[PDB]
Amino acid sequence: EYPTVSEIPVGEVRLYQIADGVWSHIATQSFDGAVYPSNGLIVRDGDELLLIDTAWGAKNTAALLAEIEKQIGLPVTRAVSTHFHDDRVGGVDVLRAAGVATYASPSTRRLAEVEGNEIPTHSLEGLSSSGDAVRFGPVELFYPGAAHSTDNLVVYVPSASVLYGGCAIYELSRTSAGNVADADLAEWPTSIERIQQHYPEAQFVIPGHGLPGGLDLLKHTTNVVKAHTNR
Ligand SMILES: C=CCCn1cc(C)nc1C(=O)O
Ligand SMILES: [Zn+2]
Ligand SMILES: [Zn+2]
Repeated sequence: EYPTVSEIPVGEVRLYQIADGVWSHIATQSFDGAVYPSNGLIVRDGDELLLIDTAWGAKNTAALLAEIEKQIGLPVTRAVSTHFHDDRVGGVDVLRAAGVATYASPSTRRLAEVEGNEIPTHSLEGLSSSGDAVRFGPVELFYPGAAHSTDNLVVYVPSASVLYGGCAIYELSRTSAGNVADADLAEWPTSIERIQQHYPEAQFVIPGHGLPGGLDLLKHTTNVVKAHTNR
């Protein structure tokens, strides 16, 4: 079964095999007085691994690398952060010290700098406009437009029809928007629609936090977001 928040002490990381050569990583972290789970992705990239997002902090990200070495045994050589918040770049300095080349879009790198968060080394070109997509090893990177944040990316693994939605996608059980300080509530439903249009055959959809599901997570997130706009 998919690991849940109460099963992972802060500082430990679980790996979950989704398909051949595709894993999610699950960690936990405190935020505003509570502990939350958080998802990232690992994809086999030939003899190497591509990492999508840190495990939300330096300690968790170190545990992530150790679990990968123990369970998979291939080197993590590149990482992509899908926006500038700490559950996505927190741990970049550990990745860099371990030998991982870290990447994000120019906007994400800039917003991380403005926020005082860790900054991926390398800029991803070709993602500056809504609807832009680029290839990056075994995945496609997609910028759907502003949603959870103005810079948020999603990631598709064609070999397995896996869609990693990041924090722009909510889990089914999450019924309130919660913290949306950096969100663009007006654009978020439109951005979700671009994800739907671009990946209509996604069979496994991973939210930024919580249990994976299917394409139903997209309408579910629009429902939550629009309900927040009404009142
Ligand atoms: C779900 C957790 C509560 C709010 N939150 C904190 C962080 C790092 N990320 C989020 C988010 O909503 O994406
Ligand atoms: Zn975020
Ligand atoms: Zn988040």
